Amino acid sequence: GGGSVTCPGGQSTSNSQCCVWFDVLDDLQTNFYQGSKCESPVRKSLRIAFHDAIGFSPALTAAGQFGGGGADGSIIAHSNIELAFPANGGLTDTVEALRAVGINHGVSFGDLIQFAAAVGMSNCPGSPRLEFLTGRSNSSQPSPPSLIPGPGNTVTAILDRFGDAGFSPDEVVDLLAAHSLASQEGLNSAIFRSPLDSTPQVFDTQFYIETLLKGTTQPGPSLGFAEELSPFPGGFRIRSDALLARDSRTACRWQSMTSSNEVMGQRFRAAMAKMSVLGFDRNALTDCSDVIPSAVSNNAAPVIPGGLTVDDIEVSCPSEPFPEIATASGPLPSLAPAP
Ligand code: HEM
Ligand SMILES: *[C@@H]1O[C@H](CO)[C@@H](O)[C@H](O)[C@H]1NC(C)=O
Ligand SMILES: *[C@@H]1O[C@H](CO)[C@@H](O)[C@H](O)[C@@H]1O
Ligand SMILES: *[C@H]1O[C@H](CO)[C@@H](O)[C@H](O)[C@@H]1O
Ligand SMILES: [Ca+2]
Ligand SMILES: [Ca+2]
Repeated sequence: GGGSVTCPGGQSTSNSQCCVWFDVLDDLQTNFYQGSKCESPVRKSLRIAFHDAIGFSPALTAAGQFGGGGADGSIIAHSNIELAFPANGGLTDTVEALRAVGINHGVSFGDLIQFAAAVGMSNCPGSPRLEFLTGRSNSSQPSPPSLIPGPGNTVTAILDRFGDAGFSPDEVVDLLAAHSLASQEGLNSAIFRSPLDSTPQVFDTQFYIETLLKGTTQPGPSLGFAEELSPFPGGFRIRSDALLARDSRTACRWQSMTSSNEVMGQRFRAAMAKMSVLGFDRNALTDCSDVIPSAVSNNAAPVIPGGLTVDDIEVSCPSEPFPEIATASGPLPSLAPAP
């Protein structure tokens, strides 16, 4: 009930509580995203959205311990503690930028983190319009350690961690679609911002396709932590991604994610919707999704690049034949570092 309202700025929204977010939106797009760009800040933001929310463990709670508050913005309010975690390196600068936006505009760290991620993705072509709820308390307790899955973890360990959090193997695969807009800076400092897929600025299925290709080249002088050979020069491949793409428990869902950008988009949206509210009752929050702008549509079709073919794909789903995917001519492409 209530009805649509008009904000002070003339914008139309579903609830009055959404109005303050239009100010944050202008701030982020203007400053943080340096003109609504899809570069490092967007990737850092998405990474932070995950690392804040994932600090939620029903298992710890069942053992009589604090299991973490989930998407409570603890990674910021307790950055001194959480940024010490193995998986939270290279986030400090982004955390400080977000801390200031939240403090000034007066929005909670929890809400802001999920907001920034949704807004950031709208700057990258092909991205779906993520759900955005507001109303998370700004208060939090530091996240317990060892709750973030690591690149060197076995699939069994990764599935267990996510399972505890509330995600099925299929959902973990869906969640990894975020690596379609990713690079690494801390695994191998020798090759700064080496992309995970051939399109670090396009939310597409390229990540799922290329991760299944045979690893043939080494991007840098030496291998970094949890690094595997990749298919293209300049490209990077995380061990956990390589394993998940080929493990019988996740192989078919991963393969199903290669030919359809639309299917990928909603799967990621649904999985993200659940992650963004870990540690909260979504019914206690307010839906402000209409604040999130739409992104440019991706008209490029999925493809096996560089002259490689299905024969270069290490098909891991025994029950389904690899989908029909276009191929290309020209040589093997050299991937430039993500912007
Ligand atoms: C299942 C396990 C997952 C593992 C082991 C994992 C691991 C990693 C690692 C080691 C990096 C490189 C960090 C660096 O050295 O700069 C990375 C990057 C990234 N990850 Fe994941 N990740 C996982 C899931 C996710 C999820 C669920 C999301 C968000 C919805 C996400 C979003 C990102 C983004 C956007 C980057 C790129 C950062 C950049 O370009 O700066 N990841 N991830
Ligand atoms: C949220 O908490 C931080 C300290 O953890 C504080 O600096 C900030 O002003 C708070 N934000 C709001 C909206 O009260
Ligand atoms: C991709 O394109 C190349 C060159 O046309 C073929 O060799 C391959 O079979 C696939 O069609
Ligand atoms: C091919 O060229 C790109 C830059 O255009 C590099 O990033 C890659 O490592 C390889 O030298
Ligand atoms: Ca948290
Ligand atoms: Ca991509």
